Amino acid sequence: MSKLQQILTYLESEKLDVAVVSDPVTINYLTGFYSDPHERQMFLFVLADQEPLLFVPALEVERASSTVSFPVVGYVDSENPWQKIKHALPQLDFKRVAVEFDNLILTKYHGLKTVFETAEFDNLTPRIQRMRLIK
Amino acid sequence: SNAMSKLQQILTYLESEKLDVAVVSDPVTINYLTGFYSDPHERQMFLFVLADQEPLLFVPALEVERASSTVSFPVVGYVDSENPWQKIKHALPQLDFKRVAVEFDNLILTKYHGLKTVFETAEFDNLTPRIQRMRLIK
Amino acid sequence: MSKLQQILTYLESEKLDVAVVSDPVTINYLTGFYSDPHERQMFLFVLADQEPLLFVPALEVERASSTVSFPVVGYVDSENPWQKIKHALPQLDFKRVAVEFDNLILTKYHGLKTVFETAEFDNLTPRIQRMRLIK
Amino acid sequence: AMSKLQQILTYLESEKLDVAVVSDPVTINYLTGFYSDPHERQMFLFVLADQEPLLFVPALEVERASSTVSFPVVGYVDSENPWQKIKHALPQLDFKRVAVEFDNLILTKYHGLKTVFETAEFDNLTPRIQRMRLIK
Repeated sequence: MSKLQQILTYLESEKLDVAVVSDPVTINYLTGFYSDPHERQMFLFVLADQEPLLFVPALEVERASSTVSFPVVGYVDSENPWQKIKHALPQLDFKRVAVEFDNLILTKYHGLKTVFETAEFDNLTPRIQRMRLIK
Repeated sequence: SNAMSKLQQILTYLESEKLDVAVVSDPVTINYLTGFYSDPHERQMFLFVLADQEPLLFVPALEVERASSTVSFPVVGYVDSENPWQKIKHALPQLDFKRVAVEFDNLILTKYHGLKTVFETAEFDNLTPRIQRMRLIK
Repeated sequence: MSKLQQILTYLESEKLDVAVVSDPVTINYLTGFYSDPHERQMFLFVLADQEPLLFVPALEVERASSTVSFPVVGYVDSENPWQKIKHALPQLDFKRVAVEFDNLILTKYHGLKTVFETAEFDNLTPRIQRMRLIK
Repeated sequence: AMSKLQQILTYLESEKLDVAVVSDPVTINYLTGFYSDPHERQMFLFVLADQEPLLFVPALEVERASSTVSFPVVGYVDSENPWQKIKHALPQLDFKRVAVEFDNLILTKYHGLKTVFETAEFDNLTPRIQRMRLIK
C-alpha cells in the first residue's frame, strides 16, 4: 500500500475532498519528488476520487513528470498560479480540504481560499506525522 | 523527508553528465533503486533510467506481474521466443542515444554487445562509481 | 562571492541567458552606481558567460565608467536605444531572460521584446529580495 | 611578478625535480584558473621542468579546460586506462624525482602514479604551495 494510497483511505474516513500538501519535505516523502521552489508555488493535491496532481513551477515540470507517474501541471512566472490550479483541478464542490498547518504560510492559505472558495480547512500535519512512525 | 530519492538523484546525474540514459543491469542495484528484486539467471533484465521521462523496467515475462505491482513507472516483459534486444529497442523512446552509462563492475560482454545493438552509436560511460557514492548516504 | 557573482550562479541554476536589471535602486545595490534616468533608458545586463554591460544615457557614461569596471555603453537622444542595446550585447540566442516584475513598465518590456525577440521572461525581483536578507 | 606556474618551474630547478604533479582540484584552480570536481575520475596538472605543463582531465572536461588554459590538455574516457594514457602523453623522460601533494594524494592515485613513474622517488609539494599562498 503506497503512502498516497494511505492518504486516499484517510480522505474517505475524514470526509475530505482533497488534501493539499505544501511542504516540499512532505511532497518528497509521499512522491519521491524533491524541489525547493523558493518563492514560487508548488503543491501536491491528493483527490478523493482520482489520480493526484502535482503542481509545480514550469522549470520543474519535466523533472517532476519523469519522477512521478501521475499528472504534473506547471506554470510560468507570468501566469497566475491560483487560477491555473483552479482550472487544472476537477470542477467539484470542495466542501472540506486538509492542509498542513505546520507549513502553510498565510500568503498561500489566502491563495488557496481563492481556489476553494467555500471549503472548511482541516489540519493534515498530524496524519503525516503518524505515517512517518511506521517505516 | 529532505533526502533526494535515488531515482531523482540519477535523473539529476544524467543531466549534469550529459547522459541520455543509465542502464542498470545488476539485480542488486536494481533492487537498491526500486525495491524490486529478481534473479533472472540467464534471461535479460535491465532498469533504464532515461534523462527526460519516467524509467522503464525490462524483465522476463514471468516477472512482469510482480514487477508492475512493485514500481509505478512502465514495466515491459519478453518471452523466450522474442529477441530481448529488439524488444528493448522498440520499447524505449525512439531518441538519438549519444551517451549511455552502464555498470562496468557488473555488465558482462554478451550484455554489452546486446546493448550496442540497442544503442548503435552511443559512447558508454561507467555508472558504478556514481551508485557506490549514492550508498554513502545510508 | 560579490553580488554580481551571486547573480551569475543564479543564472546557471535557473538556465537564464541574462538578467536585466531596470530599477535604478537595484542597479545601485548591485554596482554602487546610482542615477535617476527619468524618461531615458538605463539597464544593467548580467550575462551568463561574460562580464555585465551597464547601458546608460550618454550624459551618464563618464560617471558610470569610473564607478564600475565592466563595459558601459551610452546612447544619445537621437539614437534608438533598443537597437543600440541589441548591437551592444553579444549575439546569442537569448531563450530565457529574467526581469524585475515589480519595476519594469510595459513600454520597457515592449522594447526588451525587440531586443530579445524569442525569449521567455522570468521574474528576477524575488531573487534580489532574497539577496537583501543577508547583510 | 612571475606567474605561479613559472615559480613552480624555478622551484623544480632548485630542488632537482623532473616534474610536480598537482592532484588537488583546489590547488589546480589556484595555479591555472581551471576548477573541476572530478569525483572518482583522474585529473592531474603536470608541471614539467623543461617544457609547457600538461593538464590531464576526464573527457567531459576537455573542452572547458582547453579554453581556460593555453598549454596542452589531454582527456580520457571511462573505458581508457588513465595511467597508460598519462604515461604516453607525458614526454618520454627519465623521471627520477617527482613532487606530489602529500596532503591530498590518496593511495589509489599514488600507486597509479608509480606505474607512470616507475623508478622515481616522490618528494612533498604541499609546503611549497602553502608558502606561495602567503604572497598576495
